[PDB]
Amino acid sequence: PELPEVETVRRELEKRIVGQKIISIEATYPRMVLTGFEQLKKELTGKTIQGISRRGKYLIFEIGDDFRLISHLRMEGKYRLATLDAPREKHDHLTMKFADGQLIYADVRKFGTWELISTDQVLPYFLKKKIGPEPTYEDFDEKLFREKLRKSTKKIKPYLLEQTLVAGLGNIYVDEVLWLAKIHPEKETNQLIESSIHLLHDSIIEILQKAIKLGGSSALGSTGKMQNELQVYGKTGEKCSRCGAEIQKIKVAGRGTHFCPVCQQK
DNA sequence: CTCTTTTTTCTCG
DNA sequence: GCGAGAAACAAAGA
Ligand SMILES: O=c1[nH]c(S)nc2[nH]cnc12
Repeated sequence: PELPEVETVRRELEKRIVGQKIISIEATYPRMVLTGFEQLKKELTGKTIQGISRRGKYLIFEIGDDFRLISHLRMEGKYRLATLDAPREKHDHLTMKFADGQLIYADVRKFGTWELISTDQVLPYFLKKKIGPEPTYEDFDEKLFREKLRKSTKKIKPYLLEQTLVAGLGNIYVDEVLWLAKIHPEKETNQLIESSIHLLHDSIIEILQKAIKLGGSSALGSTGKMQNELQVYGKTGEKCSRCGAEIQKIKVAGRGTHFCPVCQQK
């Protein structure tokens, strides 16, 4: 999941589980609770979910006044709301049981994580990760963006994927953003001119906000419609609608990369 | 059979 | 520090 999918999930969870008391917490895979499963179980049980927030691709459960549960879904994490008599499925790892249902976390690849953090430790937590600003006109300052790009010789695609320039892009939407802004994914950032940087900046906010509005690209968060709007990602060999040009796939710093070479030259 | 594909952290050199 | 890319892991596919 990338930011739009994670934001979709956050909204669905906000509608359903906020206000509910955690009756118990059970795990078949406690290793994904990085801060310690017994501790999390002991602290959160009996507490009421007060809210759900998000920061980049991180979910933040506000549980009680003093605790935050930071969940990351990584590559394949999925939440679903189920009745209490629901059977366990093969890649279900964690369950948060309420009086009238349960929240189950599943993850085929077991990459996803849970971290129990104090409320006053949430900002330090994200500072330590050097998470960049949220992809909004209010938070995503073009000038800071411009300066970070000029001071770096990194390739633009892997630099955007680092979460430090701006939070929330993953492989899908970075490919889409660079196509939209007509920038080659291997372009060194200190080579970008001001006008490209401006378009890139606006593109990042436009693509992500549109994907959020369409419910993301597609068990919560599975009814998204952004996958019909994708111009390049996963469309290797198809047309760019540029006079017969086709989408190429390459590897960039180990990641599959879809782009239109005709439109995205260095 | 083998190897490659599909977020963040970590290791290498 | 760098930057690339394998590994945490599973499953599918070539
Ligand atoms: O069909 C098109 N062909 C080309 S070469 N460029 C375009 N820009 C928008 N549509 C087109």
